Amino acid sequence: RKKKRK
Amino acid sequence: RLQEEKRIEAQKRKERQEAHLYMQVQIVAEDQFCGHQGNDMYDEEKVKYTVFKVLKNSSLAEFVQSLSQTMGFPQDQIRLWPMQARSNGTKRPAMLDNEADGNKTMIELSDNENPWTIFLETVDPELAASGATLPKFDKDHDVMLFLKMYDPKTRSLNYCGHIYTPISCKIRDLLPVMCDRAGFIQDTSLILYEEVKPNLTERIQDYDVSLDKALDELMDGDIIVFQKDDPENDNSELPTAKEYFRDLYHRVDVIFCDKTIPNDPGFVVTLSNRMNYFQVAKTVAQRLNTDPMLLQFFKSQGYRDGPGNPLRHNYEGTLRDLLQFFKPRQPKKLYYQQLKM
Repeated sequence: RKKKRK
Repeated sequence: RLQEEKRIEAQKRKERQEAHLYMQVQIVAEDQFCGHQGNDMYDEEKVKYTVFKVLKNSSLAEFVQSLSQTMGFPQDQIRLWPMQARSNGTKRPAMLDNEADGNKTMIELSDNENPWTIFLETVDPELAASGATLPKFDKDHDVMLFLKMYDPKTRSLNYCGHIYTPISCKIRDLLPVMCDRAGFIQDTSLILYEEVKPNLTERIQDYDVSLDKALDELMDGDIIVFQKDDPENDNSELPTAKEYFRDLYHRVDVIFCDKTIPNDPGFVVTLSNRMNYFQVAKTVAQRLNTDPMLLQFFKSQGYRDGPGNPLRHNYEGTLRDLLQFFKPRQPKKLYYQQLKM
């Protein structure tokens, strides 16, 4: 699970 | 042969007119990352691009073709990581489908952004002969991390490249790469920090865990600063990577002019908004080979450009309290005079 936004 | 000058203005317009048809794709190559001492990968002002006037509704396969040609690489042995500004004031490389998001017009991959900066990943120039290809990348179980080494002794950052690694891999399996790329012996004990954004530099505590956990909000382009875990970092004024990134976020250049010297051009010193009188005096004193107790500083009148009240050497404030009356151009500035003996 590597994300998409911060 | 003067009628060849009816066409200088026939493109000083034909291009001024068509300009809306084109965008500016600003390629950056990894070499431009070496030496950079700040946050993120480069510095937009000191960075140097390879610029491409590309048709707004052009294709991406068309760009790679034009790109591969113009810079001299195989349209299949390179990678395009579009630079992408984030909500946290950080611009980092982001993925791009080099085949699926490749049915689209170039302008929309840019997200209506022009100019459009894109990190150009190329296979190493040596590995070329080796039959080296640029390794496959699974956009779901792999990540691209960038590596910076911090040297407390110079208090400078030494770029250490990037790496394709599966997410499942654990930080401990990355430390050998770090020791190596930094010119360090193997099994050198290291300290690790993710550079999340300015002033935020989270330390990576548990090595033996997978990256997906080891890094809060893991993403392609995240940045891990590392440093030797040696006791002689403690003789450094910024012993940890974190302390460097703080003193750099808090860093500010100040002009100093000798009050007595009329129209003194003065000089610049780089200081820290949370320094105090001793720190400032000691610094500016070094910069002139004289004792600090010999410098008389003046507060800022903030209106007149002349020195304000004399600054008693017991000033309980910080360098910021002294400089809060300034604005943009107004090149943050104080006045001094040398004292007798």
